[PDB]
Amino acid sequence: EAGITGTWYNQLGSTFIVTAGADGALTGTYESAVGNAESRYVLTGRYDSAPATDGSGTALGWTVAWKNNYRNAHSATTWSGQYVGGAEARINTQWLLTSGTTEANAWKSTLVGHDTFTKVKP
Amino acid sequence: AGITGTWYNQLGSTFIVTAGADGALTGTYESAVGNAESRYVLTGRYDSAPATDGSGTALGWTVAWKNNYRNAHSATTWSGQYVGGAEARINTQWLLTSGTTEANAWKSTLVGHDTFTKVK
Amino acid sequence: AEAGITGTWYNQLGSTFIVTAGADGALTGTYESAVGNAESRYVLTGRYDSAPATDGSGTALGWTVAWKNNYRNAHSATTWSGQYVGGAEARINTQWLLTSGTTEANAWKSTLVGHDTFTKVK
Amino acid sequence: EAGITGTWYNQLGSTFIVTAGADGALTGTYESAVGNAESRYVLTGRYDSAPATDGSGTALGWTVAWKNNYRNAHSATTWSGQYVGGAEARINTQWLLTSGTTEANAWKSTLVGHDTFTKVKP
Ligand SMILES: O=C(O)CCCC[C@H]1[C@H]2NC(=O)N[C@H]2C[S@@]1=O
Ligand SMILES: O=C(O)CCCC[C@H]1[C@H]2NC(=O)N[C@H]2C[S@@]1=O
Ligand SMILES: O=C(O)CCCC[C@@H]1SC[C@@H]2NC(=O)N[C@@H]21
Ligand SMILES: O=C(O)CCCC[C@@H]1SC[C@@H]2NC(=O)N[C@@H]21
Repeated sequence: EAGITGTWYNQLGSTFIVTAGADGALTGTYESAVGNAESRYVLTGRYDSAPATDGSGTALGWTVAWKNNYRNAHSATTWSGQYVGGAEARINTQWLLTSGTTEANAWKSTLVGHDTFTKVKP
Repeated sequence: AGITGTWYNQLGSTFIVTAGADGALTGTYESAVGNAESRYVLTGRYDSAPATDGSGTALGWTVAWKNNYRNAHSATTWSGQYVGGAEARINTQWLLTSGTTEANAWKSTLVGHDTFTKVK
Repeated sequence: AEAGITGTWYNQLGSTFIVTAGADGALTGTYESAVGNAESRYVLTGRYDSAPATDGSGTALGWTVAWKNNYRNAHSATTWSGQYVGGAEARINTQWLLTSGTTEANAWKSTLVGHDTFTKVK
Repeated sequence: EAGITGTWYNQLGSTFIVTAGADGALTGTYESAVGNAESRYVLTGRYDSAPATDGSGTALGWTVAWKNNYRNAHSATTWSGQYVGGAEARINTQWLLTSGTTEANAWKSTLVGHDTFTKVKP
């Protein structure tokens, strides 16, 4: 909720800096430790601003297009996942990284993986 | 943009989007299926300087399935590419994550693929 | 059993899937890809629901190819997970995961994801 | 032939018992700790029987159809991933669980997740 805003780090050492707005907006920057990336990229996404009463995770997702002032990878990643708060707060995601490709190469356009974000660098 | 406009997928969902000069996607999504009614806000990003060698334009966007009427406690992200020209298409794969208790997290996420066209 | 599975199938990429469905759930056959790091036929094995529902629902199944044969070794494996539907427009509708062997540093980009639809003609 | 051969457990406590044959076969049983499943199910799959020698993992995949003598969930899972040997040996996977569905429900036929296996008995 409010618990989402701030800096998060994944298992690769990437840095996810986000603000969760009152009704569901996510805005911030992403800096990847790997791949065809340097410095920060804009991200935007959405989260459930009124998660379930049973303490289920807070669903959210966000997108990075891998273009910034320094570099353009011609690709975009979406992370889809859920935030869980508490002493071991986490954002558990799966992601789809699509590169722009010709139609013939479209079958190999999309990588899939999973990132776990924590409040401390692993 | 190119990307800007009203799109429909194979399910009959409606994707109304505007592509900004800064790489932003903004608009609304209305799903023909699932735990959804009416329009939901979406935001996303696209490559605003794509390759000129015939490649598609990479993009993605998110919907959290809460609006003024309903809350599914879930979010879909679509990742894909825009292919322009006479019969422009957006081809995607998506991940739908539901918020879940710890016991149910293994089954939190559905995966699929949606193809969008501007044909009503 | 689901006798409708056994035979030759073709996907939208021009690949050929030749399979035998055993009475109690075995899939065995060969796969020839029209794309990627692949030449000639590769062994496949998998499983299917040999007593599917009779309400018109599909028959769940999946199979694996490791991309090594007598000609070539791509150091990768693909699994297709999907469902068979019979009738006049019989199809096997799948999603797949193609994992390459990688070093630990490159494991984040080990897996491609996509979808293939197999039909009895094309 | 085999590092891969053995009894493995994932983060859910599920048990994967596998034999890796000299030419690329995987056979064994799977018991899920979760879902519409009880006791053991047959699996088959394939792995790269001549992996790279540069420190890369060994690609593999396998399928379970969730029908056995006790229960039938009309579903199948495939795991695609790689085996990383040494200490601590691990098989890192992503999986697709497809249920047989009507055409109207096919959009929600397939779950996706990731399982990591080790030889450590919970
Ligand atoms: O190589 C590219 O096309 C851009 C960089 C992609 C970095 C990926 C990698 N970094 C990260 O923090 N999680 C994974 C998923 S993100 O697509
Ligand atoms: O490049 C490789 O590593 C081996 C060949 C992969 C071919 C892929 C491609 N061919 C096909 O019929 N469907 C898709 C998914 S399979 O992983
Ligand atoms: O059921 C839910 O949790 C919310 C609605 C989900 C609808 C999904 S999003 C992916 C797919 N494409 C669509 O247009 N609708 C379904
Ligand atoms: O519920 C079903 O349809 C059958 C059981 C599915 C269990 C899944 S397979 C992927 C994940 N890993 C496991 O060890 N169990 C769950």
